[PDB]
Amino acid sequence: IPEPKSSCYNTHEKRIYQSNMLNRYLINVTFEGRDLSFSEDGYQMHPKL
Amino acid sequence: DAVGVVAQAVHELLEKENITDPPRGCVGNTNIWKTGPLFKRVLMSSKYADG
Amino acid sequence: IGIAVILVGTSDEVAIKDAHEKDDFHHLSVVPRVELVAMNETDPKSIITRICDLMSDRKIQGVVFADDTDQEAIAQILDFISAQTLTPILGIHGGSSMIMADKDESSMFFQFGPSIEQQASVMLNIMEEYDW
Amino acid sequence: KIVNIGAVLSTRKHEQMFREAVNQANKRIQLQATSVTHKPNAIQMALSVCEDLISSQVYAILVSHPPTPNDHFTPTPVSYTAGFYRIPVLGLTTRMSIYSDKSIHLSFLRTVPPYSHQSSVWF
Ligand SMILES: *[C@@H]1O[C@H](CO)[C@@H](O[C@H]2O[C@H](CO)[C@@H](O)[C@H](O)[C@H]2NC(C)=O)[C@H](O)[C@H]1NC(C)=O
Repeated sequence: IPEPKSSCYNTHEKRIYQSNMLNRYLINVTFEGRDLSFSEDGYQMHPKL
Repeated sequence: DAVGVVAQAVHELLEKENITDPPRGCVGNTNIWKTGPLFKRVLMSSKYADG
Repeated sequence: IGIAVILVGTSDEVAIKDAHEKDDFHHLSVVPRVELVAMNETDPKSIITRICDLMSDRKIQGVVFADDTDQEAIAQILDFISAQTLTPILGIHGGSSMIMADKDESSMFFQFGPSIEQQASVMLNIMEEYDW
Repeated sequence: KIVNIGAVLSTRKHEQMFREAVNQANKRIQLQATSVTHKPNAIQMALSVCEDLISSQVYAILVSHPPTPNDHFTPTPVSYTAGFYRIPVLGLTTRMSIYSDKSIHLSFLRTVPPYSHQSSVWF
């Protein structure tokens, strides 16, 4: 699991790490019974209106 | 060119000049300055022909 | 990991009472350590100041946030913020989320609300089921 | 009540260019001229634009680009800040089309037509 960035601005001089594929999975997560699969393009799926 | 635009904008700003300030300072004045969009319409409506 | 619920100048001490919940399951949940730092109705500069300071205060590996404001800009501000350290952000109580069309290339941010296509879809369903 | 304005470049002599500008301005109250800097890791760039221009009474800001060929989002970190409170600003160098929308940015006012429009010349 990754680690917190040392700085919001100064870590940039040393921000040398892997490429995070978070959304490749983070979009797709659901628990507590209610399903919350997300969308790639940046919003929800099955929104309650 | 751009400073000529802002020049043409300024002496037209006196026609309304109800801005009373562009809010400065960091904290506290969290409100959209009530003439931002209007002054922007003014500035983008600046007509000169020599730059 | 470090998670916080920042509060921008509201009468929502309901949040102060909120986070007392229970869904402990056999998942990773390695370090769920919530944080509740409210603020006054402040400016984006101080907003980001506290944002990445508190991010750097104890720990941060994922952020949530809500506020009470009109639909103006706070989401866009947070959106840029999301980029500069590769971190997820989930705006909620969408006075802080009137969704934006475009997104930066590699920003892990998301927000709630409907996609405009979905609004079209629902309004068409309404138009449908009453036969005009 | 004299208007104040800040720009970003290394030809800081453009400040004297702004003095000639107010000359030709009153010729065509007064207008003052201010200036700011640039730094990498544009996080603090927002901090700097705040601390250096929101300190005074801004009315419009100027930023060209860095000739460093990154040029992808180098103008953004200020298009947002004064976008809050909606203080208009002026664009100089970059020519991508993203910065044109009225819904994502209320700040850009573009001096150089962006690559999009050049389609019509083919038509
Ligand atoms: C998205 O996640 C779902 C599960 O949340 C994936 O679905 C499949 O695998 C699950 C593993 O337990 C099963 O429970 C699901 O039933 C199964 N889906 C179907 C239709 O049977 C799904 O593959 C994931 N997809 C992507 C693109 O990430």
